[PDB]
Amino acid sequence: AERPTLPIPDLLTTDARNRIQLTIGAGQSTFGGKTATTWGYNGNLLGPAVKLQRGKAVTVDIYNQLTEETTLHWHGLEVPGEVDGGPQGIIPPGGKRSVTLNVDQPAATCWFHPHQHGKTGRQVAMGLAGLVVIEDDEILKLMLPKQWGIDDVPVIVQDKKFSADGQIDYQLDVMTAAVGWFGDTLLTNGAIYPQHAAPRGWLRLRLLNGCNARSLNFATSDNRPLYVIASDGGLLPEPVKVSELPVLMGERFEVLVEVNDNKPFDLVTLPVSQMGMAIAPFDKPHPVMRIQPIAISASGALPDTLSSLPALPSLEGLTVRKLQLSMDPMLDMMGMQMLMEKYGDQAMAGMDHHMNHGGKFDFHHANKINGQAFDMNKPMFAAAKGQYERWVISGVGDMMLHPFHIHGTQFRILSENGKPPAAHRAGWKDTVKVEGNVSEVLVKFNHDAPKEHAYMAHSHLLEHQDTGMMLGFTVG
Ligand SMILES: [Cu+2]
Ligand SMILES: [Cu+2]
Ligand SMILES: [Cu+2]
Ligand SMILES: [O]
Ligand SMILES: [O]
Repeated sequence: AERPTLPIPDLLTTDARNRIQLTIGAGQSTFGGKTATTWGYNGNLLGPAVKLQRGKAVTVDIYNQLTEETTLHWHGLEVPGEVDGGPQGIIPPGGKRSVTLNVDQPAATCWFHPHQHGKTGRQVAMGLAGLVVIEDDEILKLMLPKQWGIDDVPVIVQDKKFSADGQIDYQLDVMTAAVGWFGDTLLTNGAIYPQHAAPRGWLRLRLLNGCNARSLNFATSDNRPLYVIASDGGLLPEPVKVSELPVLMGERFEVLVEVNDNKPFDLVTLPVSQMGMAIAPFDKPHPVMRIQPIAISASGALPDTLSSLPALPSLEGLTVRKLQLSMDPMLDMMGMQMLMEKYGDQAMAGMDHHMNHGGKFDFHHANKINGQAFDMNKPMFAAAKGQYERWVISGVGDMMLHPFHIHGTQFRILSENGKPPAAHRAGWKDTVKVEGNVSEVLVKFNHDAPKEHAYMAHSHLLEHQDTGMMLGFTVG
């Protein structure tokens, strides 16, 4: 059989009432010929791409048609806590919540997903994620590839695992609370190994790692380069040529890749050095999608300069906040031993060379920041508004991967896990790697967040977030 075409999320803009309608619901999808119950926004799986313009407000009406509570967070969008959709932003089953978003940041590819307390990993795994395309006046002047679904395409890459009956097999248990939920099946906008027909010239891919716990590393099957033009929070100052592109959970990058007649190639993900993630079929480069060249000229450009990136300021006198991540040693060892028992030595490939004792030992609050598992009732601190701060995030104490995300901001990385950031990671970011070492980021919050609707800061390894590796903080 030929490959299926890459599904393209609809690009949604406002109605005359200036509203966008999102319905959250359950439906059915098919994977490898077997039906599965899945959840989607405005459909059975995944979601549309909401298009937003800097300096314009839009109202979003969000209808929860699930039979359980959910929330909707705009990952990467800088909005007041009241509309951020963290775990306090409950939408009752059968209810509706509306938010007005006043977009106040540069062009970027952001995304949106649930943030239900303790259940974010399951609700993402069941299918909920969508995209956000922010435009501004500056980016349109660059004449980048811009035909949605033709030469400008979103690529949401996610793994799943399924039980023998075809259903999604999600469990938050000691092993996945330790290593994360991951699977053996890779989806690209919900489809298994699709093809995308692209015109000759430049193809723009808006890459999102939407996996719960798996890190990815994109490359091409014939080693043509990727030109990074944008990170989580928008354009880089100039393109950065790379041969491979590591992407942590929740991160976005936009790249341009050349398309030449008669020479199809795959986008692939290369094996990563993360516990559990190099079990077959991920022990080898894994195709993500086939790019099928079409002998029609693509009009987009790769300009020499993309945007202005301001200088880091002086760090002297800035507030320094320390965030110590931690895992329970006993439960980390128990979860890792179950992984090893299940899959054997392959569960550590690529890495560097039973009774009930009560609630004190419960893995649901095993992961912590500054000695506390997430307490929705107690923001850990009150950050300054409109002031730069230096947040220092330490993973010393364990060797698991912690992609650390801070709501409410796009920051600058000063140190990523003990090294200055790579050039394509030196612009606007909302995620920073922490693994065995220490990161430092320069953040500023332009909007208020009160105790009742606090901003979150957390690991975006969802099973760790859900089992306590998150804090709340207020601004203003
Ligand atoms: Cu976020
Ligand atoms: Cu997020
Ligand atoms: Cu979040
Ligand atoms: O997020
Ligand atoms: O998140």
